[PDB]
Amino acid sequence: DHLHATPGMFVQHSTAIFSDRYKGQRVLGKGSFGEVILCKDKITGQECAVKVISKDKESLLREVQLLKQLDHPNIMKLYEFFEDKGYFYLVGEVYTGGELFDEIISRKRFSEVDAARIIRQVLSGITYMHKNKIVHRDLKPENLLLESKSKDANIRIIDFGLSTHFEASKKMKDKIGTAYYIAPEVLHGTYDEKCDVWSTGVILYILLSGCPPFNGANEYDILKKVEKGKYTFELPQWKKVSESAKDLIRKMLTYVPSMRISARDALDHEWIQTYTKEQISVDVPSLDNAILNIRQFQGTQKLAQAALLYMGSKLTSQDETKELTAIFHKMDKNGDGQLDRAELIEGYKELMRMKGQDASMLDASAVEHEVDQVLDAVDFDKNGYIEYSEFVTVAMDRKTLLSRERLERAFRMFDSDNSGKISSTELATIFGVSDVDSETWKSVLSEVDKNNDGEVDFDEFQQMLLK
Ligand SMILES: Nc1ncnc2c1ncn2[C@@H]1O[C@H](COP(=O)(O)OP(=O)(O)NP(=O)(O)O)[C@@H](O)[C@H]1O
Ligand SMILES: [Ca+2]
Ligand SMILES: [Ca+2]
Ligand SMILES: [Ca+2]
Ligand SMILES: [Ca+2]
Repeated sequence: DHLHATPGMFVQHSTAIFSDRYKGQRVLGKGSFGEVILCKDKITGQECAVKVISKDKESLLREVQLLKQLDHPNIMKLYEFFEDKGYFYLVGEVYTGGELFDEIISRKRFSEVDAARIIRQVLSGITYMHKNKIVHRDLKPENLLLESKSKDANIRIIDFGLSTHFEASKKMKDKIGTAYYIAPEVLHGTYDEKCDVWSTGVILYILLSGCPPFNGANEYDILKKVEKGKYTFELPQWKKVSESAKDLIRKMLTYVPSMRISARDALDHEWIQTYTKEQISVDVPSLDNAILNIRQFQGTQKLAQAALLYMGSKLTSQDETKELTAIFHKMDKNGDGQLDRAELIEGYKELMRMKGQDASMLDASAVEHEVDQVLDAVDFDKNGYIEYSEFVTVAMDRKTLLSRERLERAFRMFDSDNSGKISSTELATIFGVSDVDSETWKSVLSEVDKNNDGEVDFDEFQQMLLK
C-alpha cells in the first residue's frame, strides 16, 4: 500500500488520446518509413520520438513494463505509452545522433580512448540492468543510439524487445539474439546475464578493429564460429592496440560463462577506469546550489512529491539539465549510474573542500547524519539509491522546473477525469496503488486545500509548488 514514487508509474497513466497531447512533425531515423516519428508535446513544446505500431500485443507490454523499471543515464527514456483501437504509440526521449552502427560503418576504426568512453557507458547501463535483474539479450551497435550529433554524445541503450527479468534459481533458455553478438551459451540454450557481457565484448572488438570477431558468409556460418568460440587479434590489424584493451576483450569473450567477467567487474577494469584522468568540471556555485536544493527536500507531502518527479523525470530535456547531469556523474564515483550513501558522503566532502571549509570543524559523523536525512527524503522509491531522475528532480532550481507549461502538463496528468480538481483516488491511481491512506490525503489537504472541498484545483496545485 506504500506510496513510493518512480518515473515508471507515469508512463501508462494518461486518460487522454495521443493526438490530444502530441503533434507529429517529421519521420525520424533511418528505418522503415513512418514507424518512428518526431513529435512536439502540444503543451510543453518538448520534442519526442514516437514509435507507432498498427495492431505482438503481449510482448510490447512486457517491453514497456521493463523500461518503466529502468532509470539510467545510458538507458532510453520512455515518456508515455498509448493504445488506440488500431495503434500503439511509444513516446520516448529523442536521440538525434543515429545508431552507433552508422558511426562504425563510416570510419576505419575507433581509437582506444574513443572506444573506452562508449563501452564505459554501455557497461554502466548493463551493470545497472543486471543489478535490477534485467538482461537485455540484444546488445549491438544498432541498439545503441547517440544522444546528439555532437562528438561528445552520450550513448543510449534502446530496443528492449528481447529483454527479460532473470533469476539465480532458474536459468534462461530462449535461443535469442543477433548472430555477430550472441553468446555461445545462448545457442546451447542454457545461460545467464553474462550473455550481455559477451555481446558487449563483441561490440568492443568491432570498435577497435572495424571487423566482427566471428564472421562468415551467412547466419548459419556465423553461428558455427560463435559456437566454437575461437577468435584472434590478427596482425597487423591489431598491432597498435594496447595489451590492456586486449585483456578486457579476452575477459568479456571468455567462453566459459562462469569464468567470464561480470559487467560490474568490466566497468571496474583498469582499461575502463584509467583511459582518462580528465575530471568533470563543476563550479562551486552549481554544486552548492544542488546540495542546497537536495537537503531542503525533507518533509514534502505525496502529491507534491509525485508532481515534482513527473516534471523532472518526464518533462525536462538534456539541454535544460546539463549542469545537473555533470554533477551527477562527478558524484557517481563507481560510474554505475546510481548515487549510493558513500558517494553522497564524498559529494558533501567535495563541496566543503571546494568552498574552502574546515571539515574537522564538524564532528566525525556529521556528514553521515546529513546524508542519512537527505537519503530518506530524496530517495523517492525507497530503493536505497538516488537514481538520475530522483537527483535531477530535487537538485534542479525549483523556479526553473516549475514553468507554466510543466505545471499545466503535471496538473492535467493527475486530473484524470478532467474535473478541474485532483482527488485522493486520482492520487492513489497515479501511484499505482488501490487506496491512499486517510492520513496521507489529510497531510496534503492541510497544506494545500485553501477552500476546504477536499480536492486540489489548478490554483491550489500551483500554490503548493510555487510557495
Ligand atoms: N528515441 C529515439 N530517438 C531517435 N531515434 C530512434 C529512437 N528510437 C528508435 N529510433 C530509430 O528508429 C529506427 C527504427 O527502429 P524500430 O522502431 O525498431 O523499427 P526498425 O528498426 O525498422 N525494426 P522493427 O521496428 O522491428 O520493424 C531506428 O533507426 C532507431 O534507431
Ligand atoms: Ca554509483
Ligand atoms: Ca531511489
Ligand atoms: Ca479530477
Ligand atoms: Ca480545494
